[PDB]
Amino acid sequence: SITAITVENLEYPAVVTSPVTGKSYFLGGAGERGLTIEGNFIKFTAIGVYLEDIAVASLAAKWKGKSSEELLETLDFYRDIISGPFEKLIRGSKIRELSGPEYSRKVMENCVAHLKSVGTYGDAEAEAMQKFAEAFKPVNFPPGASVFYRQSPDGILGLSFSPDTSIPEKEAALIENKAVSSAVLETMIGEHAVSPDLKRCLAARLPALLNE
Ligand SMILES: O=C1C[C@@H](c2ccccc2)Oc2cc(O)ccc21
Repeated sequence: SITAITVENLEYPAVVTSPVTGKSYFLGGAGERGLTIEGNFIKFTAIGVYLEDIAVASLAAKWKGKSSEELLETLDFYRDIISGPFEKLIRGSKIRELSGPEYSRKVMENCVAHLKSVGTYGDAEAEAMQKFAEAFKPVNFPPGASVFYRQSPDGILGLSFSPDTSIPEKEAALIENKAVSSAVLETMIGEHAVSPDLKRCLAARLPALLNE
């Protein structure tokens, strides 16, 4: 009984299948990001986090039979989602037009702070983050355009860009670095991600699947 979610007229299908991997994923949650200007929340993007179908069996061991309220306050639960042995697919769709460098600047900031935070920001991670930046330089995201982060459990982060919300056929780049590969999702649902919309969605939707 997995449903879809619409955010500012941007829809996130309940389930999806990738042309690049051939696996299928279910919508784990959705929400929105932006900037708070003069006390006002200014929306710029919508975010959807998908989990590989096999994430259920994996998470079932430790989190089956827990209330949504209980999962939401448990950090270890989100750590399993972030680093669990399955792919996570994040799709960010624009509400307001941002150039590749405009959008990527803040993402990279949050990722670098996290990486330095946990002591995993050496030359390799720096180089990987530069490659990350390099991939965004040639693109522009008008309203509706999307960015796809494919977090492979094998320590690789795949980057895709779409004129709209349909999954691209090929990936634009592969960031091969373990620490960086999970940094992006970390800044969305990790312990130091202020916005709880995504975290709450995960707590509210997962319990159902874990029980069957
Ligand atoms: O989904 C977004 C929006 C993006 C953003 C939005 C508006 C202006 C600059 C950057 O910031 C982010 C930073 C992150 O670590 C993760 C996700 C996002």
